[PDB]
Amino acid sequence: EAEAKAKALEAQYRERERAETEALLARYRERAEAEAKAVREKAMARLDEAVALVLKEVLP
Amino acid sequence: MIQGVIQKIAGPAVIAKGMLGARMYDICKVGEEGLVGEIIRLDGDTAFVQVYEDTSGLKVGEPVVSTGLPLAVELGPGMLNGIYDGIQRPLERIREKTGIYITRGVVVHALDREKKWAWTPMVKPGDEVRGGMVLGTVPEFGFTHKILVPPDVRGRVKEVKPAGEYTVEEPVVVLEDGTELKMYHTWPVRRARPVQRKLDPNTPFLTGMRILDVLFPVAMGGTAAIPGPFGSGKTVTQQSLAKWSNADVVVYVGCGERGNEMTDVLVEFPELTDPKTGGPLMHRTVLIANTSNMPVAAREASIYVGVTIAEYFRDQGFSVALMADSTSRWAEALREISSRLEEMPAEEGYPPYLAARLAAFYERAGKVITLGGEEGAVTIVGAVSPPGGDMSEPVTQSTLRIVGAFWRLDASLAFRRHFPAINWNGSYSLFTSALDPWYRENVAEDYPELRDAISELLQREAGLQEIVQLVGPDALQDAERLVIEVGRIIREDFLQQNAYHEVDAYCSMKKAYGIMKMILAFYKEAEAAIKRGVSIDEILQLPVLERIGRARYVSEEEFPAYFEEAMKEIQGAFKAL
Amino acid sequence: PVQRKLDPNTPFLTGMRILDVLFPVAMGGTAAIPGPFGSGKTVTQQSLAKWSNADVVVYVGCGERGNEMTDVLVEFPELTDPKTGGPLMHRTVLIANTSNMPVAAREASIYVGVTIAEYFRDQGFSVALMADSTSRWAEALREISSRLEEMPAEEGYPPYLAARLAAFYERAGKVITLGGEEGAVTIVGAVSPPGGDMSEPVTQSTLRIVGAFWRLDASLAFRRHFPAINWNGSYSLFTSALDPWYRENVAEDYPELRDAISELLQREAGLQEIVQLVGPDALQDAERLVIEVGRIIREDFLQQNAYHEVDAYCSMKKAYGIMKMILAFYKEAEAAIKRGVSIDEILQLPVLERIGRARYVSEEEFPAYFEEAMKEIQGAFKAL
Amino acid sequence: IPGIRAQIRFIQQVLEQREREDTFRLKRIKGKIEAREAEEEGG
Amino acid sequence: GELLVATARTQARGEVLEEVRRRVREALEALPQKPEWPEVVRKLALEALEALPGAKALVANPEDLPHLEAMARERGVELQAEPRLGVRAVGAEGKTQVENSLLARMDRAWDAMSSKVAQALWG
Amino acid sequence: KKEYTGITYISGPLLFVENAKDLAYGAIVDIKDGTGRVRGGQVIEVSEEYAVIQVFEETTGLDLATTSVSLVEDVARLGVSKEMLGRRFNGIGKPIDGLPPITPEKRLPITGLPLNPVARRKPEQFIQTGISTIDVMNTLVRGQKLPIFSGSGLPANEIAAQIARQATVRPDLSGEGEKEEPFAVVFAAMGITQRELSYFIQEFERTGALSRSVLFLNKADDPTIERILTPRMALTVAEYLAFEHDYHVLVILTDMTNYCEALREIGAAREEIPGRRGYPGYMYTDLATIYERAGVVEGKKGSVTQIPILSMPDDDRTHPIPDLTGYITEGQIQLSRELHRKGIYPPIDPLPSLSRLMNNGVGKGKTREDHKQVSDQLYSAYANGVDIRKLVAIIGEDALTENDRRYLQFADAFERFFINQGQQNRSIEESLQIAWALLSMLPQGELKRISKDHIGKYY
Amino acid sequence: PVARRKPEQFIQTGISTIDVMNTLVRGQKLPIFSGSGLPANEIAAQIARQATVRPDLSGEGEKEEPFAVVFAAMGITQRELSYFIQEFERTGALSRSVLFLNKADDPTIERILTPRMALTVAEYLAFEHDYHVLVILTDMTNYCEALREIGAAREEIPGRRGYPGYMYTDLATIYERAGVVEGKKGSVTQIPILSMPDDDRTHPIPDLTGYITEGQIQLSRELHRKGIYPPIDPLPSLS
Ligand SMILES: Nc1ncnc2c1ncn2[C@@H]1O[C@H](COP(=O)(O)OP(=O)(O)O)[C@@H](O)[C@H]1O
Ligand SMILES: Nc1ncnc2c1ncn2[C@@H]1O[C@H](COP(=O)(O)OP(=O)(O)O)[C@@H](O)[C@H]1O
Repeated sequence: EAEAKAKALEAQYRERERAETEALLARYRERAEAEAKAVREKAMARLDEAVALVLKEVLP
Repeated sequence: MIQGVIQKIAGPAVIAKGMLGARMYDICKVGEEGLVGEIIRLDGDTAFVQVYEDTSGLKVGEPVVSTGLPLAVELGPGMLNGIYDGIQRPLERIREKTGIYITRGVVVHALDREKKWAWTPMVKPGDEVRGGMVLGTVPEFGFTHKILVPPDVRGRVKEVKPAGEYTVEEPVVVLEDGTELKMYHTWPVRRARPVQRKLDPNTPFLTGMRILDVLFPVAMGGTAAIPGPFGSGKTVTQQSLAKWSNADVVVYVGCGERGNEMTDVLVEFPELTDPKTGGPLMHRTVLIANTSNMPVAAREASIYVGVTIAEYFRDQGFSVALMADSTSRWAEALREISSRLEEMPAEEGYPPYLAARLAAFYERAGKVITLGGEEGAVTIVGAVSPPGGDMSEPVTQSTLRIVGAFWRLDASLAFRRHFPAINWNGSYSLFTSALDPWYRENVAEDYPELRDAISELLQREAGLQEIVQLVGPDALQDAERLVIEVGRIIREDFLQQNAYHEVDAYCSMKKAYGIMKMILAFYKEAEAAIKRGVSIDEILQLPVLERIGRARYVSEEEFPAYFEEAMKEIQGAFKAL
Repeated sequence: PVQRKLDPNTPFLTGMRILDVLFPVAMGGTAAIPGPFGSGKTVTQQSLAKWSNADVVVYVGCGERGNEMTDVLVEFPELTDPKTGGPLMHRTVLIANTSNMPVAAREASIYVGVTIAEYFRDQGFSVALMADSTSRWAEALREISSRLEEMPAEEGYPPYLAARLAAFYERAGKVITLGGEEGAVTIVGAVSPPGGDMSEPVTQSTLRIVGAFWRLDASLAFRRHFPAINWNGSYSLFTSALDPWYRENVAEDYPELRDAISELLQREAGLQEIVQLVGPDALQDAERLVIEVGRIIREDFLQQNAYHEVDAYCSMKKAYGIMKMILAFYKEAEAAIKRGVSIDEILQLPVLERIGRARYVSEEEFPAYFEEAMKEIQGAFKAL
Repeated sequence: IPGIRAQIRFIQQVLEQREREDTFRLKRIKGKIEAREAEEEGG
Repeated sequence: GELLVATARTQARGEVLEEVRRRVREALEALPQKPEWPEVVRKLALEALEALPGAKALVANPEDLPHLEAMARERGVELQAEPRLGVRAVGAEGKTQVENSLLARMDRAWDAMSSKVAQALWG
Repeated sequence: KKEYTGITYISGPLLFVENAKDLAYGAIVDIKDGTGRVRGGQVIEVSEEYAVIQVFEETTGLDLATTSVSLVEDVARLGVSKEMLGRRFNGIGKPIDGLPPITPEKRLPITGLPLNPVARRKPEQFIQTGISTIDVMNTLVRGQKLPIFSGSGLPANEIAAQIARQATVRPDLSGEGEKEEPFAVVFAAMGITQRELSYFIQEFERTGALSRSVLFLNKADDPTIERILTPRMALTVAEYLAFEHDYHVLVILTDMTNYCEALREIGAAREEIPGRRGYPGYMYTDLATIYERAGVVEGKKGSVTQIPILSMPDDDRTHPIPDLTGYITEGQIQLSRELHRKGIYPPIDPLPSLSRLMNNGVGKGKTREDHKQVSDQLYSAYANGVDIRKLVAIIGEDALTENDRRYLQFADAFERFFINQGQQNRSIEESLQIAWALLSMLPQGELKRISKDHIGKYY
Repeated sequence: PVARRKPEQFIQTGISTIDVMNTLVRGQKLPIFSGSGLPANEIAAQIARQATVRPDLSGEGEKEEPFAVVFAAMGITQRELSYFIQEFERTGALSRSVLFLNKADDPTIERILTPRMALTVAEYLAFEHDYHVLVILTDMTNYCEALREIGAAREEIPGRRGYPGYMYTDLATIYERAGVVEGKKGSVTQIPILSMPDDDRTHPIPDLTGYITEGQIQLSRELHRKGIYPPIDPLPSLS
């Protein structure tokens, strides 16, 4: 039954671990998802001028 | 096409002029049997040709005809039970037409063009595809021959014939971009047919013969080459393995061979039946063999042949076994050819154009999942002619650097003959690590335990040989010589196998796990015996020793007959003496 | 140039116990080591570059590992002259050189510091030059050749070998000048033979040019030892000129004892062989006598360690003393064993380790150490 | 004795054969020099 | 999680730069109709002439062809065949086709000083 | 730009096109060809009217028309960022990961500049590898370049991974902070395999070590040519992070055996003599320049901490290549032949085992104030052992003094334990400890290297 | 080699040992490894006439494989040539036999023709005229020997030291024929006789010769010493 104690130790160790990691990516990823949109939206602004600028340079 | 004519000859090399705007490497017909060269050099206008046939008797100014394409070999039906061999041309017809000889330049169709086949549409028209779909079946023999869209070929489907029997010369599926899919295609043979992902050895690829496997397992790309002095086992271990496999498809190339070496050989595969089945082994094996009486370079060509067939099928999800004899060919080939074309050496006629291609064979080799989403794993089996009959050679050494395992063989044993006469002392496998679940899954775990425990014996026996010769096997005391005359048996039905005694011929992991275990007992019994003061002399008398010698006469059905059998008899009498 | 030819007769000195001692070498001479890889070549050099007798230190390494000399740049100011304690940078310019520098720069290198050496030799001020590897010259030169596509002789070597070698050394010497003052030119060229090839063009050609071969084995040294040379793969050819100089300077009997020392050191080979034939299975007397003796003599008593202060810095007189211990031990040993003593009893004589600890005894202390140490000999023998 | 004999030989032979390669190279080199000297003196 | 965050960001940044590419390309391609295209031509045309000592050739689109009748008269004294936004031209014998497309400016620049625009974006 | 006409010689991946006389030395070109495939060339050598191109690819399908030549640079450089941190790279200097390329934030030559030797801060900088092997014998500063002579079944990569996990600082024998010492995961490739592939990959997933990671990547499927080019590429990224982001860069030069092979080809193809056993000698140089990238950096906590890695042919260190490799490099590692067979993890011999750093800038304080003479004892001590391993093996069964037994005895002990490591720490004292234990049965009074004190100190 | 019938009928030699060690039927190569002080010459002669094929033993009447030989003496000595004369006259060996000859003295090239020439004779007559033919040149030492001084004139590297590599090529031509064939009662058995370089199974000189082909006989001069007749390789020995 000391072998039993050790078995029991595994349970929680495997279970909680699973659960936390299983959550972890999701959450992080979704913050990534959020941030990603918001940098596009920054970009929008500084779209037009970049092209304008770029267009002038190449011409001669 | 690209055109012009001949200019000079220097034996089988040729350069030619009148050539301009010319592609680099094609099918180069020349002269009066369209003589099959290659654009090597382009300087100026001036193409280094190199033929793949005898050239002789000719003169300057002969037609020189440059396709605009190099060999891209017909893939698709007729495949198994096949010969297309090195020239690419199936012997069948030829055999007759060229008397009984082989005779230069003699073209035929590269397939049985008008042989009808089991058109299975899997598809509908209007449909959108990609290179490497399957469109269709042709279950021929047991096997559901996938009718591959080839890479680079995508999109609209115009029609899709209904099922039936169709020669490959019929196109069955017209694309709605306008592609009449006849049932073979041309695949540039030095271009590697690509894959979706390379995959990862998991399970041994077995193919029989005990120790070799048990000790030296494999990947499903595999590779190891056999260094082996002339005479040695190698040459017919491939042929042993002709019987014994776990394969899907079975690919044999004879790599530029002489005929008497190869008479019985040729026929013998046709005398092997199938063990997945029971019909001919030819119903999954392919004669790709060609000659030593055609140039070297057509062997060089041959090499590419092998791999590419394999690839096709591997893309058809298959465990492909390829076992090419002798890199002494490949080597040799370019190992002259430069000289012809005079280019800068490297010693021992080594062109450092070299393990480029060697390498490449392996790169192409692997375990994989393919474009079709289809797994496969072409396993590869190198052999070598040692030049001194012994090693020196980078063409072995870096070759080692780039093969899975390595092997190593012994003359002396060959005197007695030994199937094999492997020298693990040299030899290794690393595949010993990638497969390990599948050990203890299929076997169970004490194969990964006992096996090391088998080596240990012979390992310390090595060390002991020393002492054996340094004094005698006599200054020795009980326990040493124990292990010494253990070793013998460990070898005896491990290095005597035989390919004509039928029981002898096949061995499984069942056949394994069993016999490993036996021996252990003896050890342990004697181990205690002699510590009960006993002399091992008495132990010699065990009739049981011959009894274990009957191992490769025990056959698998009889193997749990014989297993259990000897166990007790050991544990009794010597636990009592 | 010079005025005229003058003989050397004054030795080089820095007291390395073989190279100097058992291979007495001219000041005006020049001599050499080879080197297989990482074989302590350059490591030898800088002991010498402070315990020199010379007037002027002259650093070059000839297209070398930056890293291997990155250090020395920094070290030598805060190195210490014996005479003065000064930054050794006083008597050196530093022409250390490396190997993304032009190939051809690699040559220049030599050809500058040699000449500089002359400028001072002229001024009577006498060279200590050290090259890291002349091979780099080879290595460059024939790569010139190739690139200029000129057929170079056999072994893949164009032939400016003796040509560009022999000439340069001939500039060297203890040489009186038009200004009188007589510059010795003391230079020690290393070589990089990667092959152990006494048979690399450069090696052999250069053997029997300038003085004193010394050799590098590696896996010997891979132990404690440095400087592994074959002892009997080395030479000196200046053991008559300086023989006066020693005779006074150290002692009059200095070659007598020293030659008597080396005598054994190679004569021992007599026994060596049998070991390699049949061991010292004949564990017997005048065998295992000698055996231990010669051993010790080299084991520490030639084995300096640069990486210690006291192991490698030493005097003539220190060493001189030391040899005499051993000798001594031998002397009484001859009559010990004859008395009926086994070498066994000789073996655990504690005083031998006292005899050993010299590489930890500074030269001032050395006297008294020795003055004591002679005594215990006679005490630890005569009694028995 | 015979074991070590056979070593030397093995060595030798390779070393020796090296000579050729050299030559083999050199031959071509001569070829070059001579080609130069045919079409720089000629042309 | 962190690697995915980094990538996420990168994913967006690529999209952005890529749009900017599309626009420039599109923009440059809407130039030819404009009369500031006949004007823009001859810069590169002359420049190419500067590049080619010996001038022989010069190509212009059927639209473009008119713009250089000035430097069809000058240059290689030639105008034949069609390039696009850019100019090609051969000179110094033929032999040497040594050109300078405005689109050849593009393959240099777009990618080049891509760094500053992206900086402007992020930063 | 400048566009050219005509082949002039094609055969091997060696090129010529004329009308070119007008180029600067060393030039990245392309060769647009109407095949729809561009190919690429370096202008390795220039001539007065054509020049030598060094193709990167198959020659195949090439024709005299399609022929379009293309100045990319007339020099060679590349850009740099730390956005390339964590990023995957083919050998073509293209980040293959499906991530859109990073941006050059500076751009600089591939070959880069030489270095004042005076400017290079000394190495001296011991850190703990956790392997005693290192951590006594050869002695790991930071700066160092050392390599594992390896081959058949000799298992570099494996061993390297140990290091990948047991690379760890020591600010603590030296009383420092702890943000001080960041390394830099930087990885390079050559020829590589699939069986190796994931096996490698897994340690970035296992050790998170995608961490700050440049990883240049290069199998052999890929044409040969770029084998040697790429080293430099990566090697140049290094400096940037090394000085300016102050890393103790983990340099993973990653076999070098293939380098020379191809290179040589290119050589000799043109002409260059081997002069050296079928190898051009200036290989030395060719690999010199590589290594010449080195150093702890003054005024900046750059330390170019180098791992060169190699195969070497056969066992033989006498082989031409590992030869000079030897000359060059600071350290020097061999794996024991002896020990694969009987499987010790890791199989390491104590034979080329001194380096070039242990005393010099080092050996106490940084270490501890007894170690040196211990080590120094153990060297010849161990020698003394195995020496008789033969002699015995004729002469006695024993007939030794059994003091001389101890000697030989002590080898097998020392190794058997020592040369197996688990996934241990091992620290300098965990070393020493062991050391003394082997010294134990060795009596005092033979230990002439050592002084009396330390030994009994550490019983 | 897909258009023949493999062999099986049996070269009966009057020397036990042979038929002990080997298996010796009719479609094969058996290279007799020889040397100075080694008696090859006799053996093939001996067994010339002391060779039969006996198919009676195999269950076919002996009306059905007819005994003939070729063998044309090249590259060999004066004396040696002049020996075998009477031996032929003793059994009527020359009766069905051709020697194009050389005897080591006529242009190099001749030596290299007459092999395949000698061969090809049989190539016709064996199958076409259904003769079962024994073939065994002598002195293939000289083949390679001479052959190399040939290609000296063409100037390409020696394939290996002191050897051609373009050697291998020819070794096609020799051996890539033998034994019965579909519908044809010929057969060819073609057997080498050439020394090892001295003693030395380590030189491509025999080695490659090994690799390729079938059989292998040697004789043992370390049984000359006893004078065993026949003497052989006792443990290398393979068919
Ligand atoms: N495993 C074996 N050990 C020794 N000789 C063998 C063995 N099996 C077959 N042989 C003999 O060797 C001959 C050649 O086949 P093999 O050994 O594969 O090689 P090789 O082509 O190298 O001569 C066989 O015809 C037979 O006579
Ligand atoms: N003279 C010496 N005294 C002590 N240790 C030395 C000595 N020479 C060499 N060593 C040791 O042996 C190693 C090998 O020599 P190394 O310095 O690598 O070579 P080289 O001098 O040929 O460039 C040194 O790094 C050092 O550890």
